[PDB]
Amino acid sequence: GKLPPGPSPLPVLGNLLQMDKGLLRSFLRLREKYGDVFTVYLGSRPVVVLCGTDAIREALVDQAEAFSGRGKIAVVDPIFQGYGVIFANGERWRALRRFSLATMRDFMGKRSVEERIQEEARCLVEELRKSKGALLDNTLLFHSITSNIICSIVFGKRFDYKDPVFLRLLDLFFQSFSLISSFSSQVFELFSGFLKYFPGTHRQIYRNLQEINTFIGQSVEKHRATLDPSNPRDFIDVYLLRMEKDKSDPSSEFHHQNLILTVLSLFFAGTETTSTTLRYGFLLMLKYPHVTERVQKEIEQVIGSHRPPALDDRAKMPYTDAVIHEIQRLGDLIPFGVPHTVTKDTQFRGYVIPKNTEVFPVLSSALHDPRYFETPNTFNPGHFLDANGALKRNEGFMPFSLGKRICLGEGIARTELFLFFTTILQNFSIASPVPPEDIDLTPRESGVGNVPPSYQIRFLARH
Ligand code: HEM
Ligand SMILES: OC[C@H]1O[C@H](O[C@H]2[C@H](O)[C@@H](O)[C@H](OCCCCCC3CCCCC3)O[C@@H]2CO)[C@H](O)[C@@H](O)[C@@H]1O
Ligand SMILES: CCOC(=O)C1=C(COCCN)NC(C)=C(C(=O)OC)[C@H]1c1ccccc1Cl
Ligand SMILES: CCOC(=O)C1=C(COCCN)NC(C)=C(C(=O)OC)[C@H]1c1ccccc1Cl
Repeated sequence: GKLPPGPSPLPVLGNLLQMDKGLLRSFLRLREKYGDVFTVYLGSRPVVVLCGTDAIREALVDQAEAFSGRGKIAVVDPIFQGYGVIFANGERWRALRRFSLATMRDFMGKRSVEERIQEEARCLVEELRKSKGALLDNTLLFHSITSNIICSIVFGKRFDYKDPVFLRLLDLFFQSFSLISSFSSQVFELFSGFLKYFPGTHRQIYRNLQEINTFIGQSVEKHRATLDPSNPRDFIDVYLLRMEKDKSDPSSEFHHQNLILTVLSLFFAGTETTSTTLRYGFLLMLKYPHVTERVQKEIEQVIGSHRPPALDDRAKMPYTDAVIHEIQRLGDLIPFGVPHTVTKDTQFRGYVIPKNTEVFPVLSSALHDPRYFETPNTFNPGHFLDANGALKRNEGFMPFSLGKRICLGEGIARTELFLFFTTILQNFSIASPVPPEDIDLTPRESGVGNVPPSYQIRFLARH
């Protein structure tokens, strides 16, 4: 009728009995029948699925405001309750977002995000030197360094990598991601009005997250008791000042609740995905030693062996830059996008999408678009190099998404990827027990997060 066309749904279950192995391949078969915009019933509610670069741009870019709503994730909603950037809607979201930009684009205290990442990179190198070339799983370290960048921005400090209190909270935090992406939580996302009365992963997510909130909560009180309003140290200080100022407005959103959850929001948006992109990139660098060998020769040409890599070096390193883009593209770590909603009844391609309908923008269908990518299932830095060896970007490259919800941390993310990759490869070459030809790139869990398989790697200190 009005909604976009899609397969006919059963009553309670919607189109689930007809869905899968992987949702991505179902969406992909459904696109083959119904085209680039279609309706699927994942449970009783309808979801509009945007496939292809085009549909996604028309929605999120041309009718941006309409498509700037955030879809609820019920597994973590009883913790978040729509606080924090990545979870907020309407005026709360606008204000939280403008404030974060007005804030994190101002690094109150004196040291920049870039300098902090360079410092984390130095600490990483020294720590990896201690391994002496022994086989390791880099999961823990890569979680630790990206957490550390958020800790630095929000709490004004980093943690040592063997800090066992930090590691205990870190284990809890990232276990909450393994759990949110489990079947038991998928089923929960569909039947939460019922299963919330039973035992399950949701009770474990809740407890793990509330335990982290407790420590965030204690850090806020410590910041307040130690505050110098003339020299804010970090995000929390700046936010505490803004609470006072707006103290006389009860339409103001700048309260204690919003602060704990926004902080936990930033860890949640800012760590796992970046960490996993790093872990994926090093899997590709083992798989293709010639690429890693060329990135090293670019590092030596432009940077040298001595001084630390800096962000201005990127513009002079189009090859390494193209390798990073291509790790993000092939890596495809958020394949279905993060769910949106429409904020009003919305006309779109002759269809009507009623307010608050959920919408999935399937970024994967853009990252693999054969219009923009000659060989989409194969690792190829060439995708982002022109005939003169300079970097090119095209409209298929939308790993951070688009429009009003575009990744708030994009520039930080790319700085992390750039400085972590080059400062590591400047100092270490790499070797694994599995030869390149036997290395498998196929995601071990292809859900909302597309996880690379576990592997072991050596970091061999250079010259
Ligand atoms: C490789 C790393 C990252 C990738 C690929 C990534 C990608 C994304 C994507 C796809 C979204 C969804 C946008 C949408 O709703 O359409 C997102 C949202 C977001 N990202 Fe990132 N992100 C990354 C790292 C970060 C970092 C380092 C931060 C900084 C803390 C960050 C902060 C956020 C925030 C706050 C949102 C929610 C924005 C909103 O709803 O307004 N992300 N990110
Ligand atoms: O007696 C004082 C104790 O406190 C010290 O450190 C604090 C630090 O000062 C304090 O900054 C820290 O709080 C961190 C709170 C939030 C943790 C956030 C994230 C960490 C990892 C990824 C997501 C969660 O917790 C530690 C303990 O609560 C140390 O933890 C202990 O060595 C010591 O015993
Ligand atoms: C078969 C289940 O897929 C869904 O319908 C989802 C949905 C379904 O909710 C539909 C709400 N109208 N929501 C979420 C949150 C998803 C997710 O795993 O985040 C935890 C996705 C999702 C869940 C499991 C596996 C893949 C995806 Cl994309
Ligand atoms: C909507 C809040 O969820 C997030 O913020 C998440 C994010 C937020 O950070 C993403 C990058 N900005 N990252 C990851 C990894 C998620 C995940 O489930 O991994 C298991 C997701 C997530 C991504 C897509 C769909 C559902 C979820 Cl729970």
